[PDB]
Order: sequence, then structure tokens, then C-alpha cells
Amino acid sequence: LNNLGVRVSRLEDRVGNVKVTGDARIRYQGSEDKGVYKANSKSLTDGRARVQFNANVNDKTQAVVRVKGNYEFGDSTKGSQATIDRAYVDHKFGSNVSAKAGRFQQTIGGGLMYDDTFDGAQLNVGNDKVQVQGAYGYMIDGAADGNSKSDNPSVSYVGLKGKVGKESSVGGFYSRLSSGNLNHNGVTVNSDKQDVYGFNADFRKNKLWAGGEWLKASNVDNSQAWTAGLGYGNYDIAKKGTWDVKGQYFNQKANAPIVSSTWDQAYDLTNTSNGYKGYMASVDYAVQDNVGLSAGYGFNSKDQSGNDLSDFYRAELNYKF
Amino acid sequence: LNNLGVRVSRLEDRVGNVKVTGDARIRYQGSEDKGVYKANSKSLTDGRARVQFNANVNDKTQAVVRVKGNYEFGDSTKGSQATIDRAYVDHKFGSNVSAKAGRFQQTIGGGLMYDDTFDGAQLNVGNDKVQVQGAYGYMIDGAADGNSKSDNPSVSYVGLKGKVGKESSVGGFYSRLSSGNLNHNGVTVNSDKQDVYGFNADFRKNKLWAGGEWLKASNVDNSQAWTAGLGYGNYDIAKKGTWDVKGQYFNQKANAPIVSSTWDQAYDLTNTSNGYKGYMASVDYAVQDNVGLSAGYGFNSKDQSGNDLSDFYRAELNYKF
Amino acid sequence: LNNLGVRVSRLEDRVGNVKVTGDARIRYQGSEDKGVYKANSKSLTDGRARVQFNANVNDKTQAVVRVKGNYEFGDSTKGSQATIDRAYVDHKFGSNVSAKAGRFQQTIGGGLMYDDTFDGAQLNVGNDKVQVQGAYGYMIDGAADGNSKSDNPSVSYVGLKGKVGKESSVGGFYSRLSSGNLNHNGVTVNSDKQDVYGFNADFRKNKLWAGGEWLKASNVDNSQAWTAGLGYGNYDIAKKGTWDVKGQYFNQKANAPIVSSTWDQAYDLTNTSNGYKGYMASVDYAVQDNVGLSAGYGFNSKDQSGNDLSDFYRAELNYKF
Repeated sequence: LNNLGVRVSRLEDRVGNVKVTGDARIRYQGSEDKGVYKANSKSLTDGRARVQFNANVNDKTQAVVRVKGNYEFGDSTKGSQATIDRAYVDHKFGSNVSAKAGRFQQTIGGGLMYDDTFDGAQLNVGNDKVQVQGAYGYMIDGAADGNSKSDNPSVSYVGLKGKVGKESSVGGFYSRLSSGNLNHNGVTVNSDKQDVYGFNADFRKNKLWAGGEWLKASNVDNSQAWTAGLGYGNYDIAKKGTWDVKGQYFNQKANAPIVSSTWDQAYDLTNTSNGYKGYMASVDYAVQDNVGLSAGYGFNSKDQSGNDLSDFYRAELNYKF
Repeated sequence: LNNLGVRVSRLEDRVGNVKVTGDARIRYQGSEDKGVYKANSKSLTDGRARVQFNANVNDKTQAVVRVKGNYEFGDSTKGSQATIDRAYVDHKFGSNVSAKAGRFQQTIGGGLMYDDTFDGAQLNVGNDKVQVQGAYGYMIDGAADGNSKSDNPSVSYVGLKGKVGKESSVGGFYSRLSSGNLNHNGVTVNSDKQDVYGFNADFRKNKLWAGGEWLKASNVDNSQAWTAGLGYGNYDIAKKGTWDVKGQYFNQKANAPIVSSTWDQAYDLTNTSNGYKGYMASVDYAVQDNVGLSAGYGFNSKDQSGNDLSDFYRAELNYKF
Repeated sequence: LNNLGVRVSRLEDRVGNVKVTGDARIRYQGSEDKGVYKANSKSLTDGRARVQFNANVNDKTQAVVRVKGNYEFGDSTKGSQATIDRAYVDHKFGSNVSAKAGRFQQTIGGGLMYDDTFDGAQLNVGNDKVQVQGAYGYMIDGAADGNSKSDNPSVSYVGLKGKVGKESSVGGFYSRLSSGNLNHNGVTVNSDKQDVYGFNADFRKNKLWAGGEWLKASNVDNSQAWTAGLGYGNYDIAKKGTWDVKGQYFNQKANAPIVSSTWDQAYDLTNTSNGYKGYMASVDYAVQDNVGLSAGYGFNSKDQSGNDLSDFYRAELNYKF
């Protein structure tokens, strides 16, 4: 028993404050019309490998550094360059107040508008039912990609979230964006300030999910965007046999601010100049522990004027380390 | 005893599923003529640092992510880029069948044609006496570098390996390459379908080794290539004092497909227009545990028409950690 | 207990020779005149994340591989590319002789002339009170950035460091630079050989600190550069509540070689065409364990001819993993 203890103690020397996690993904995307996912083609098979380091700076602060690498199956034009996707420090100023600083992931509202990289600061105040999240910074991925410091609109976001029921939650959000460059239909246009505001709901009872979100720019005409979805399943990547099915509908207008949505819709501000309106059915199945298989079929895609867009379909495998 | 276990649990809370290995290399290469290794010069001293993360997704699957960085001693034009060299998932479908998916390392035959990065899928059926390996994908390195997905020649490879006696192994392979752009003597030229079939043998007894390989494209004339080598030693980088010496003759014709050979000759389809034929003597010595000094000298280098080529020589330090 | 013993051994299987450390910095720099820190702007808010893998090749050798990623808050033109900052091997040939090989950090003398990346070899002979350091290689960062191998000036450095008390140490250094391209005021000018020689001294009685450094090129005229500073504090980033204040003065002539100094003056060989002469006050405070807030204000900046220069000021937060 004593010797074993010593053999434990030596391990305590080698292990540090950094825990290494990560994930891998092999994805296939396709559409009935060329150009939706890859230029001058109607298919795209790619892969991604992310390695994350969670470091315990001390007992009240932690940092996260994520290194990602994307590649296409057969694309040898350039090497799979490694990029720092996440680099931020998280502080716990008590049992309620929390803070984040650096390049982290921000979700503007319910994720329909933005659920991706964010350069700036974030604050969180709330115990168990009411949570106020306040972020200040700049968007990175999505239609806000390719902009410089002077040309990148600054987001001031405040979001209220309330826990109604056991695992159901409602909420709202109010964001203000300064004038800056945004990617509309493949061209960078300098847009004025916007006052986006929105509401969302997510009711989940015993393997039945019903979610919805509606956002609108206060000072921009025909700029609202909403989504509504239902689903059944108990998906969890860490347990075998856990599946999930869901069907949702997206109706977003021409001027609706959709930089990089959380959902796997193929049409957003970057792709469409006259809105998007259509359904999408997604299926997930944990084939093994920490190995999940996802499929998705987006159909009935149309513009806001009835013009018929192109369908799309995805199939991906995600491995969690 | 309960406390000790708690300690172990804390270690299991921090160690995770990712094991970090890696290696480093300090290499010098030279030749008697300019342009063999570095443009407009006859020497190249460089270094490489690779860090590999091996993650146990579950009992029957693991993933590998390798971050590689090359640099040249004194070259400060660009920072040492970090590139995702390997990113793949390995599945064990029982005691015999195994599968690989993603960006891995493929060895087409004995390694003379290609032993390097590969984007696609691999399926191994093993019996500890006879092994079958089938790969479908794209070459990423060597003469296949600089190609897009629409120009990269797809490879469909099937290889058999028979373990004759103990530690000795023979084998063969048949591969089909689709039409695509290949780098012939620095010029990207489009080539039609090719059928590369070959055999190899590797007889190791006591401390002596004798190997050979022969491959040929069925529908292309003047594409036959082969190598034959003899060596003596017991090299193992993790064991100090283990040495090794070998001498091998390479004879590859003008149109022989040699994308990225597993050996260290400096002439493979990318810097030759009329073939290669010559000897190469290599020496290895584990100076310390996990440290190895390798040297090589390639001489009698000639084209297939009798015209002389440039001799070359290498000296490298490999640190394994 | 046998069940526990199997677990602990498993940990030793999943814990290799690589220990992962790192740091994360969030920095703000600014000046009263545009262009000191960023083009056409008098401010720069950036962040950096470094992850270092310290390996143990064996009991007498150890390698280091550092992956560094910089970004600017709001700059989305390019991803935060990961660069291999350090990649080298450290050998320990007894209790008095040590060596390094690869891309490491070199401090030429006291660091006023250069303390940054270095490609080459280093040898150390130390009597535990008198140390001799000899480095042969190339500069990679600072005014030597953007140079190829054929243009990078080779550096042959021999430095001596003696201890004259409990903490106070004096020393000197002699370095030889070959002909090469160096960045003077944004223009890459070719310069002949230089024979830099210099001295430095440091005294750390109690918490007081008094440091100084002088250096000059033997053949070039108007190349003398010196710094002298005082301070009081016990700054240790791993201890909460440890503060530090200091104030120093720099006097750098027009042709004084300041490639990448170890101090934080905003003016060096890359920014100054007629030298620099001014004061700088720095403050450090470890607000938390492994967290530190640093501030700096450089004022009275002037050319060697009396022409006024801009005043600079910075504030940063450093977290050690």
C-alpha cells in the first residue's frame, strides 16, 4: 500500500494543469445545384481535427487554447494549416459572476444569428433561473469574416435567459452592431448600425423537444428571421444507442442579420440575396461511445419571393476524445 | 485506502484520453551539384518538430492528430508553420478486421512507389500469417503535391503480405491510378489511368537483412522500377549502442511512378526526366536512448542513358519522445 | 487493492514523457503618434496563446516544442495561424557542460541587443558561479525578420557571466556578425561584418534592483547603446500580492544594433533612423496566483539630435498555465 502510494506521487510530478481533449469530424455535404458548398461543384467531402488544452491557472481561473486543422479529401494544394480557434481566459468571481476574455465562442441569442468565434469580453450574472450574459467585442466567423479591425462591426450584446419548468427555458436578447463591412451574397458592403432584438423558447419534456426563435433588426425594413422546430430523442454522444430525430423550419428575410447560425442550414447572409425559407430534417445516432453519426436533409428551400432554391444534404461522423 | 483511490480519481480527472508523443529531427543534406535539395545551392540544413496526440475514443476506436513544423536553419522569411500532418480515426472491428479513415500514412507496396500522407479510407484483414490491405483515396505528398481535388489522381490499392518463416515477409500489390496531374520534372503534366503492379521481399535472419522490390505500370512503357539492398545490424532507437549498416541499389526508369519513396534517394519523378540508377550506403547508430544518428551516401548516380548525375549525402539526428 | 494497482499502472501508460505547459497574454499598446505599434493607428489590443511541450528523451536529454498563436482583437482577415516558436533539443553532458540545438531563445549579453528566437547551436560551461556561453547561428526575430538564409547575418557569440554576491552578477560578451541584410527604419540594408562587444551588471540586494548594460560595435561609428535602471519589488507571478516598480533610461545611437531587445521600449533598429533616448517606468502586480497585471509608460523619447519622439504606454495581463 505504501509503495503504491509512492508510485502515485511520482505521477503527480509529471501531470500538470493542462488537460488535453479534442474531437475529429469527417463530413460530406451535397446539393442539387453547384456552388452551395463548394465552388463549381455540388459536393464537398472534408475533415476536421481539433485539439483543446484546458489549463487550470488557479482554483478560480482557467484558460482554453484550441488548435484546429481542416482539410479536404484529396486537396493537396496547401497543407492543413493549424489555426488557434479558441484562446481565452475564464474567471469565476464568486458563485454567480463569471467572466471571459479573449477569443472565445459567443452565441447571440438562441444561435440563429451567431454561435461562433468572438474577440472581446463576456460577463455572466445569474444563479439558477435568471441569467444575464453581456458581451462586447467583434465577430470573426461567418459573414463577418475577412474584415479588419477598422472594418469589423462591434457587437454590444445583452441576453436574458429564464428557466421555466424543469429543463425548459425561455429568453430574449438585445444586440447593437456598429457600422461596418458585412458579406452580402459574396460582396462586402458597408452597413450602418443595427439594433437587433429577439426572443427564443426551448421546451423539453421527456424526450420531446419544441424550440423556436424570432429576431428582428429594429431600424431595418424586412429584416426579421425566425425558426421553429420539433424533435424526439435522447441523443448523447457518450452513450451507445442514443438517437434523435428532429424537423425544423427556417424563414429568414433578405436583410435579416444571420452571420453564422448555430443550425446546419446552408443558406444565410453570405449565400442569399433574397432571403431563405425552407425545412430541414436532422437525425443523430451514437453508433458507439463517443462516436456519433449525423445526417441532415434540407428541402423546400425558397427565396422570399417564391423563387425555388436548391436542396442540400449532409452526413458526418464526430469522434469525441 | 479510500483516500489513495480518490487521488487516483483526481489523476483520472486530469490525465484524460490523450497521450502526447512526438519527435524532432536536425538534418543536413548535400550534393555535389546545385538544385538537388535546395534551389540554387548544394546544401540544406533544416529541422522538424512533430507532436502527436493519440486519443482513445473508446475501447474499439482511437484517433491520431499530428502537428508538424519544419524550418530551415537561418531562414526567417516566414514563421515555422504548424501543419496537421495526420488526422485520422482507427477502428478495430474484431481480432482481424481494422479500418482507418481520414488523413493517414499509406505505404503502397514496399514503400518504393509511395509511403507518405494519404487522404481516404483503408481496410486491413489480418491473420498473423497473411495480411490483406485495401485503400481508396488520394495522394497528398511527393509528386502529387500542388494538385486540387479535381486533379489529384485517385488511388485504389490492394496489397497482400505473406509472413514466410519468422521475421521474413514477402508480398505484392496491385494499384489503379485515375487520370490526374502529376509532377514530372517540375512540370505538372496530366496523365491517364495507370495500373501499377509489384512485388517485394524482405528476408531478415539473425542480424542480417536482404530486401528487394519490383514495380511496373502495366499500360506504360519504360515504367519498370526496382531496388535491391543488403544490410547488417540491430538498430533500435530506444536502445543505446545499437548500430546498423546497409547498401542498396536503385534502378528506376524514366516513366516509373515514384511519388514519395520510403527510401532516401534524392531522385524520384520530380527532379529527373530520364530515370535514375545508382547505389546508396546508409548507416545508423543509437548514440543515446531514444536518440539516433543516421548517415547516408548515394553514389554512382546515373540516368538510364548513361549520363552521370550528382552524388548526395545526408546526416541527421533523430530524437524520439 | 489489486483493482487499484491496475488503475495506477494504466495512468503510467497514458502519461508519456511530454509535459504540457504554456501561457496566455492579453496586451494593449498605444502611443501619442500614429504608426508606432500599428500602421495608421495609435493603438493595438492583441492576444497571444502559447502551448509548450517539454519532453524527456532520456535521463540526460530533453526537447522543447512550443506552438504560439497571436491575434488582434477584432482582426478577422486571417485566422490566428499557429507557428512553431521553439523547437530544440537540450543535452546535459555532466554537471558543467550543457548544449542546445535547434530553434531556441538566445539572449546576446544582457538582452539589450537581442533576446529572441535563434536558429543554431549553443554550448554552456558552468562552474556554478562562473558561466561561459557560446552560440553559433542566425537571428530569426526583430530587425532580422524577413531574411533568407543567404541574407541572414550569422552570429558567433561568446559571453561570460560571473557572480559577485548573493544575487548580484556582472558579465560581458563579444559577438561577431557577418555581412547580411538588416532592417533599418523599414528598409532592408546590406551591412558588412560587425564586432559587437559589451558589458552588463545587475545588483539585487534585498528587494532593491539596480541594473545596467552597455554595448558597442568595434568597427562601426556611432553604435554605442546603453541602458540603466533602478527598481524595487519582489514580483513573482506565482505568488498573489507580489508587486514591483521600476524605472530605466535608454540611450541608443543611430547605428546601434538593437534587433529584438529584452526590454519593452517601442524604438529599436526597426523604428529609429536617428537613435532613441528616453525613460520608461514599469509596474507589475500579481493580482492572482499565476496571473499578473503589468503596465508601462515610456516618456521623454527623443532622437540623438534632440528631435522629439512619441510617448508610448502598454498594459497587459499574463496567465501562466
